[PDB]
Amino acid sequence: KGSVYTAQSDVQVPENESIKLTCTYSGFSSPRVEWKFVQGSTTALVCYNSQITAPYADRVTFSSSGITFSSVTRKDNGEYTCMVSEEGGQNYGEVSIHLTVLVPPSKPTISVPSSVTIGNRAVLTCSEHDGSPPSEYSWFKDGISMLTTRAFMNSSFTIDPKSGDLIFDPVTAFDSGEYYCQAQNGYGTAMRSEAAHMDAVELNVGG
Ligand SMILES: [Mg+2]
Repeated sequence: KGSVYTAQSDVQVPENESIKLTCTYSGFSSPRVEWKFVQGSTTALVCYNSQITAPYADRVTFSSSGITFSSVTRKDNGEYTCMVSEEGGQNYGEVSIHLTVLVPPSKPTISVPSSVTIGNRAVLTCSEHDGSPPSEYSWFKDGISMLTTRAFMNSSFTIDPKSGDLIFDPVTAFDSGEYYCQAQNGYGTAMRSEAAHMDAVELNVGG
């Protein structure tokens, strides 16, 4: 019959740069090429009847071998599906391409409670929302990297690299110290946050 394929189904490209989403096909004579963009629940047509649609006409150019973006932004992340059909609908084929627009992580912020009551729970947060793909996190206490393997077994802590949560349950006097974190996503350079000190006392905090 007729096949439809792509050179790269997982495309990564820095923000603001040009990129061509390729879609090759063979076995067609009078093909109708269409493209759709899926992000979450939103479904938009980029190309209809071999023609770039209105909302994309200002930066997307059509060609029989794929669509070229003169520039992409983080808002373009998602999957693009190239749909090729022989005029009449007898022969059909399609191929999906996931686009990831690269953006290095921004300086993350941290939430470290100045005072916590020993025996209770304490969650220190670390995050940034600009990185693409999403950043992973790591923590430090008084300059020591908490995981390299734990920096010390003397604490009942847990760290979730994906959310960035540093969890102390229960918190002990030993957990008192200066903490800061860093975010990285394999692109650009890792960024560190500001440091913050946490004091662990014996009685209830907050009066
Ligand atoms: Mg913002």
